[PDB]
Amino acid sequence: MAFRKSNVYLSLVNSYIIDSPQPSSINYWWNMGSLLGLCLVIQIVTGIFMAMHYSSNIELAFSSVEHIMRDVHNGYILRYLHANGASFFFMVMFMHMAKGLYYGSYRSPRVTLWNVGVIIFTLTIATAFLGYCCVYGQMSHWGATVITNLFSAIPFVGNDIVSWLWGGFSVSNPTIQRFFALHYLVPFIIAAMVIMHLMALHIHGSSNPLGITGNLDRIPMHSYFIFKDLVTVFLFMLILALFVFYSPNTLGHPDNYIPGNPLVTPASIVPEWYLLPFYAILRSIPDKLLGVITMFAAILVLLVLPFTDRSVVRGNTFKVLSKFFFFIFVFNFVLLGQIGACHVEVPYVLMGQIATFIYFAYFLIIVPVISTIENVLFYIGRVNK
Amino acid sequence: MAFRKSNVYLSLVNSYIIDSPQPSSINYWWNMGSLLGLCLVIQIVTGIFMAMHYSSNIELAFSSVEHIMRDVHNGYILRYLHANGASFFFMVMFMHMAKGLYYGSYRSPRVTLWNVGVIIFTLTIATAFLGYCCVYGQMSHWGATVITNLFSAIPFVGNDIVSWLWGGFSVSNPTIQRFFALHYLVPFIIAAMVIMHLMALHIHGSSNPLGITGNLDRIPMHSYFIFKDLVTVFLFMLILALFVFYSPNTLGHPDNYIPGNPLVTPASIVPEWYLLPFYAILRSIPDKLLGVITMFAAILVLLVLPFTDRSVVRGNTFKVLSKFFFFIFVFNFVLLGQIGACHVEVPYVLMGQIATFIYFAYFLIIVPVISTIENVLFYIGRVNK
Amino acid sequence: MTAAEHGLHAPAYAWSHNGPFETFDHASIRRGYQVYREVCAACHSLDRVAWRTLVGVSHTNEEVRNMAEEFEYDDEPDEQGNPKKRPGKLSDYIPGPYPNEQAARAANQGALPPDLSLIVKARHGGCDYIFSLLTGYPDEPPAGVALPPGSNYNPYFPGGSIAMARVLFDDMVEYEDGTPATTSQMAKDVTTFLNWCAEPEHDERKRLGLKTVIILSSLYLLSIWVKKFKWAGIKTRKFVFNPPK
Amino acid sequence: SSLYKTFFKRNAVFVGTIFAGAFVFQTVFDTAITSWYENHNKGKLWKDVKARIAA
Amino acid sequence: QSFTSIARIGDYILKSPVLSKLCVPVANQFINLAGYKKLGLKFDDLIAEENPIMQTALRRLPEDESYARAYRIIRAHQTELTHHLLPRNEWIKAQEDVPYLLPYILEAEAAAKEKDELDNIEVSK
Amino acid sequence: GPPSGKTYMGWWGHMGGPKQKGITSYAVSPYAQKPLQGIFHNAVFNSFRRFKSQFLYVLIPAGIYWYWWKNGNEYNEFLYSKAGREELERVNV
Amino acid sequence: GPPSGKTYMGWWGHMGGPKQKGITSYAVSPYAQKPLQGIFHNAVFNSFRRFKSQFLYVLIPAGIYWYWWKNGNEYNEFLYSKAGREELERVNV
Ligand code: HEM
Ligand code: HEM
Ligand code: HEM
Ligand code: HEM
Ligand code: HEM
Ligand SMILES: COc1c(O)c(C)c(C/C=C(\C)CC/C=C(\C)CC/C=C(/C)CC/C=C(\C)CC/C=C(\C)CCC=C(C)C)c(O)c1OC
Ligand SMILES: COc1c(O)c(C)c(C/C=C(\C)CC/C=C(\C)CC/C=C(/C)CC/C=C(\C)CC/C=C(\C)CCC=C(C)C)c(O)c1OC
Ligand SMILES: C/C=C(C)/C=C/C=C/C(OC)[C@@H](C)[C@H](OC)[C@@H](C)CCc1oc2c(O)c(OC)cc(OC)c2c(=O)c1C
Ligand SMILES: C/C=C(C)/C=C/C=C/C(OC)[C@@H](C)[C@H](OC)[C@@H](C)CCc1oc2c(O)c(OC)cc(OC)c2c(=O)c1C
Repeated sequence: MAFRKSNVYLSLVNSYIIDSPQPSSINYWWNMGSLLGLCLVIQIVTGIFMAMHYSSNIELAFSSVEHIMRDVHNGYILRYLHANGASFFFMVMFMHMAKGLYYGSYRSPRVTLWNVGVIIFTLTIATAFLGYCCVYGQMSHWGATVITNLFSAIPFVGNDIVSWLWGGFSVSNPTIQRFFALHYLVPFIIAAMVIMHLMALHIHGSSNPLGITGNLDRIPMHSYFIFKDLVTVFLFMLILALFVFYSPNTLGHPDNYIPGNPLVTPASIVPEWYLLPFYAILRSIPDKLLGVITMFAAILVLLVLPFTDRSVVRGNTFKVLSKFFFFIFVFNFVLLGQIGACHVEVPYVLMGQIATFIYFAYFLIIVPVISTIENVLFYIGRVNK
Repeated sequence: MAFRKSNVYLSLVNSYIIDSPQPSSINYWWNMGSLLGLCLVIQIVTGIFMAMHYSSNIELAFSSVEHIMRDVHNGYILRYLHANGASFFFMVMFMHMAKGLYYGSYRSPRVTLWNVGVIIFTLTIATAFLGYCCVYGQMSHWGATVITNLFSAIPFVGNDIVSWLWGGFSVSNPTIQRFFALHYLVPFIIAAMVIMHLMALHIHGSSNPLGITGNLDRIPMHSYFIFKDLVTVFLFMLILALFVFYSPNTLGHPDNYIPGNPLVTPASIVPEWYLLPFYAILRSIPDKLLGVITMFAAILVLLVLPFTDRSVVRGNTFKVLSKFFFFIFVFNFVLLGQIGACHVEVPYVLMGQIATFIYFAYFLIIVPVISTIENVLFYIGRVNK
Repeated sequence: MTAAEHGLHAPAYAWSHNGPFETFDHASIRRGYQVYREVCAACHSLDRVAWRTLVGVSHTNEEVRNMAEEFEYDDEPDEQGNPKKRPGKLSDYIPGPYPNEQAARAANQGALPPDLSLIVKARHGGCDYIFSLLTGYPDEPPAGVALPPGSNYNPYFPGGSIAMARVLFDDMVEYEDGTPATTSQMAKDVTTFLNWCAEPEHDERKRLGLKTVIILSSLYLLSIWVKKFKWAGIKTRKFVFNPPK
Repeated sequence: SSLYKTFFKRNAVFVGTIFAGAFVFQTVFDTAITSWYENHNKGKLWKDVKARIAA
Repeated sequence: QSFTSIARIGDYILKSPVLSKLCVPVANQFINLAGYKKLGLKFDDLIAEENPIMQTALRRLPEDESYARAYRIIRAHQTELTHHLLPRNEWIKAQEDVPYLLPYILEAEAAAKEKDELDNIEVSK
Repeated sequence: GPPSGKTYMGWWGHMGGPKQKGITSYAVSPYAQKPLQGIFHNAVFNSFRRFKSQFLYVLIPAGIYWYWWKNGNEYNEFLYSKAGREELERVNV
Repeated sequence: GPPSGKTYMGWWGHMGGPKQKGITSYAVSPYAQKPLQGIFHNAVFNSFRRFKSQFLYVLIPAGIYWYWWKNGNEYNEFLYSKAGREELERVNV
């Protein structure tokens, strides 16, 4: 047989990237996964080269990043690629997830694929938080403070967890040095989880926009989707380039150009944009414990969709009510984020509490009810007895 | 079928660790590989927990390690495990390699297995050097200086490589910060190479002490070799424990408890013990370029053994001349190391040059000649015409 | 939130460095340094800017050397171990007015004048904000506003009450290049200078972006064409069904 | 097009020619862009400011 | 949701002429908006097949319907990838949009439900 | 080798689809086809179709949420102006 | 599935060995066997065998190298003592 098949290492490459049978009809929404692998590579490469110049001591961390910006040849390019790339990593992840939601990709037999995806998402959120703390600007210090304090809500042994996470009385040198060490580690665990993600993908193959079997018409990955991937790889790079060179600070927060100050929390504190919907959800609950429980539950409830989707067909392409409510969900999610960016003030507090309800009601109530109704509508529209 | 077989993740575990058919007769020399995986885990776990307390700035590095020794709860245990574990990692690697040499494990169809092994060995040597520099004691500074200077021997563009590796005029802050970043990275590349090593192992299975086929009598990995591995895992831990708690500095160098000084090279400078045979080989050549070429060649010549072993049977078990010369090789290697630990003085310089010759002559001359003779001896001792 | 608590939205001035193809105006940077030296430096440090970065940007190698040598920095101790000082060199960072935080608060009614190295990036509004703040002190506060003793009013500062008084007045500086040193001119200049302090890579960054965006644009348009070609057999493929007997 | 069939003659362009063309491109393109850029910003550059100072 | 259950609810609606006259027009309009007929599909072609009931059912389909489903599915993928719909004269008409796989599915669900019932029968003395 | 769980996808030659008979496909080399100056004239009144079907599913939820956002914002603005400080005292705590 | 290179090991049921016929094996449960106080009396004069065959292959190369080491060392010691400083001047450069 061909060497690409017979060799032990190359056959892996062949079965995943060259001869892998793809459904002929997958559209550009199926390009997001390769863009996520690319993102993971950009973050790791730029982070390692920056690590070469970075000091994690709480006295030196902010200045060591200014040193990367000012003194390291092309240092500002590395830092701006890393920071803007993290944002682009989330944009593309949301689209990858939204794609999965729309086309019923979470369904059997791809439940394991979906569950591993949810783990990667949690890990990616934790990784970006650890990195954000390493700058040690004002947003870094108070981000580290607020988020480590999430665990203080744990019954009896919560404040013990927090002081253990801090390595002392407050967010200090121990804290920032261990958060750098952890920020370096977790990207490699994400890489191992991506391999597990691709393993589960390989045994059943991709789904497609029709939601039905792809077995009757496959075309090889190589050529067709290699070069189709290339189209969105360049478009992705173009847009990332426009930010990195022309607008490098538009997606960040001006307060993180101020060194962290343990005695002063700025009035202008706002979470990173990709954390805003979740922040809003927590802020909507006027109780400490229940605030952090509900926020975590907003991530875990993604695990419930294979069971509450009662439909008998995969995906929303031929489903009028499901399409409509899907876009209610998406724009509700954007609202949650716009609420997160706002002050805790009259109209906003209520809107956030209602949007929070809509968020959970989608998975637990709307999808099971609507998919049942659509099941029955499909039936009585064709059966004549 | 059983779940351990049908599940996508568990079946990997099953085929490598549970149902994997082992030749019934492999002896305790085949326990070294699991001990190497264990070593890799000990180094990574203890390194990450120490990284949490370590500062890579050249002003702070030595004191930050003293801080781990003095102030971090159980910090001296982590540091002594890491340092002594690195040594134990080499002891076991040499035994794993020597096992391969003796039993013809490098032979067809396991050539790829052997070649990947040689890469891991190079990577492991580079990783330990990077770690040794991070202490920034006297041996750290001059080790970094001498070894980065290896590349200055490269025609025309050599001093350019060195100043690029240094990040300046000499071994300085840029150098130690990038060597820490690199020391953190390469263990994970070694982990990926170990997986590639186990992949090549899996398609042909282990060899055995008789050097013949194992296909007629296999027993499962699980139970038999899981619990047989456990025997040497505990013996390994016992001995490592005796060093870590009772004799933690016996395998290191007292000069590395002195902060690095760019103006003074101690008269007592000696390489780490596991680098001594290679050091001796370099020192035996009174030329700069040829010294570093010959030393690198002493590692690459391992790649030549599948071709210069002319024998028609795998392994040395039934080979009187090959057994004898194998032990000449081993004890010659120990001598090379004892020469490395000595002064560049009269008897020693010549002994080192002769031992160097014996080292290369083994692969290039002795093995091809002797294995040919043994081939013929086996024949004329039984054929009667 | 109330408009006073938010602060007045700073308007958009036509900065000559706004726009993808635009470098800083380096004459404005040169002038802005003078305004910093003669007005701002009395209260504001500039800790992250080293003398050498001025060379080839706003001043000559010679000019910067003279400027640095006007300041004393700690040197290495002599042969006997007693401390000693030293004129400044190009490797040194621009020194600040105060020795520590406590001395800076003492000289400013208890308030701390921030370092200005990053101030343009560390505020919403950027250049527009800094400029507007400096030129936006009214002679009297709006009616009803009771200002704390030692505070000043400025509508662009959040809450209106700022601990820095107006410091720019017409012709308090004699511009070395002849330019009329009006307050809005001086504001325009320091602000341009402070944008450079915060973003020294500005001119070069945009030049690299121009190349990067042209190459990537082309690669994008090219890959579309190559994809369509490689897919043409599949896209125009035709099926026929003849049901089997 | 017959401009292609004169140089490469119905065959694809080979890596060696591609690599060689890339080295040429890099230098030509950089000079073209720096020229346009410095010209577009005439007056504002340090080059231009130094022409009006002497001491 | 099982097809036995969809059939239960659907048939109840279809018989009672209160609901039957109220819902079926809604359902008819839902089916036209769905759009699958413009790709040349019948609804039963759309049922997710990666489970034992649907594999049993498809196995039991007569040859000629099987080859026809195969063509309709392949033709749907090709049209989808060209971002077109079929010529209108090629669309599936409502008379053709029959539940051809439904009887095989319902039969397999009943067989499966009985096995589950019999594997778990209690006994009383 | 080591065994294997049954899946719903195989590989070339045994993909796991149903037996195909009667379908005949035709295609033509990309090399023999018109260089890409075709689309347009034949295909631009064609597409811009698939979003006539879709735009309502996107636009109506978008509209609902944009209206709801604009309203709540303008209300907050009123509340914190002079005119609304009386209503602010009422709706606050 | 994805194809596969032919190797020299298969798996349980198709290991790739030759066809076996005529060989009959017997074994007895570990549970039914004497608790481990057996070895000794029956097996300690037994082992310590496999190193009667081997010790010469190890010992003779070891001997050669230990002798060679001891000799060179004692010579270096002589060279740097008073008695040997004359020989040192001779053999050095
Ligand atoms: C010289 C023209 C000059 C500049 C430029 C300047 C700017 C400036 C900014 C941008 C701030 C930060 C305001 C903010 O938080 O948004 C700031 C703050 C203070 N300054 Fe200043 N400053 C200039 C000059 C002077 C001079 C000469 C003095 C000392 C007499 C002075 C003082 C202060 C103080 C005090 C503050 C703190 C404001 C507060 O916290 O309320 N500045 N300045
Ligand atoms: C999935 C991968 C990663 C993500 C999502 C990520 C994300 C981030 C984020 C959000 C920041 C702060 C950006 C800012 O400056 O505002 C950051 C900082 C940093 N990261 Fe990462 N990171 C990743 C991997 C890595 C890796 C493997 C390293 C290697 C050491 C690394 C090293 C650093 C360093 C040195 C900083 C501080 C410099 C800076 O602020 O940009 N990162 N990271
Ligand atoms: C670093 C993160 C990730 C990487 C590199 C990655 C990569 C991939 C790749 C290459 C594909 C195939 C192509 C595609 O459909 O886009 C895929 C499919 C899929 N992924 Fe991910 N993924 C990531 C995160 C996630 C997350 C966060 C989820 C969901 C919570 C997820 C859910 C899925 C699903 C369900 C599919 C199958 C889609 C289908 O075929 O219909 N992935 N992923
Ligand atoms: C194959 C794996 C590794 C090997 C062989 C290795 C070896 C070494 C060696 C020889 C030293 C100097 C020991 C001494 O103090 O004398 C060292 C130091 C160090 N290593 Fe590693 N290392 C490995 C992995 C890691 C990893 C993944 C980390 C994670 C950051 C790490 C972090 C450190 C740190 C923080 C030091 C300085 C503390 C110390 O001196 O013990 N190492 N390593
Ligand atoms: C971190 C390093 C390594 C790991 C974790 C590792 C692990 C393993 C494992 C688990 C085995 C099977 C059990 C055994 O035979 O001991 C194996 C076999 C083998 N390894 Fe390694 N290995 C490492 C480095 C190397 C090196 C440095 C070489 C040679 C330069 C090498 C050569 C071989 C060969 C030839 C075999 C087959 C032996 C036979 O079956 O006769 N390995 N290794
Ligand atoms: C069936 O479905 C599929 C499908 O299977 C595939 C594969 C693709 C195509 C997409 C991909 C193959 C994505 C693949 C990518 C990954 C799995 C990446 C994993 C992540 C990593 C971070 C890689 C590891 C990297 C490193 C350790 C970095 C290396 C570091 C270096 C060189 C440091 C250098 C610096 C110095 C100083 C020495 C599809 O598109 C698809 O559907 C259409
Ligand atoms: C046919 O031959 C075989 C054979 O195949 C096998 C498998 C074995 C048995 C041996 C093995 C299975 C060895 C296996 C081990 C490995 C491949 C290990 C790879 C290396 C690693 C470093 C693992 C990855 C680890 C990490 C990333 C570390 C995790 C870090 C953590 C938890 C940090 C925690 C800390 C904080 C603060 C959160 C044999 O013995 C054998 O012959 C007899
Ligand atoms: C060693 C690792 C540790 C201890 C922690 C990892 C795990 C934690 C998380 O998920 C993995 C966590 C990031 C969480 O996930 C629920 C995110 C949605 C966080 C959302 C979040 O962000 C904020 C933020 O960014 C801020 O910045 C200025 C400030 C903030 O208050 C004002 C917040 C905040 O109030 C919340 C809820
Ligand atoms: C970014 C990574 C970089 C630049 C470098 C990695 C690659 C280099 C190596 O192999 C991978 C290298 C370690 C080499 O391998 C041939 C070893 C056998 C080194 C042997 C070695 O050690 C010494 C040592 O330890 C010392 O300490 C005090 C001092 C030394 O002089 C006195 C030496 C020395 O003279 C030699 C040859």
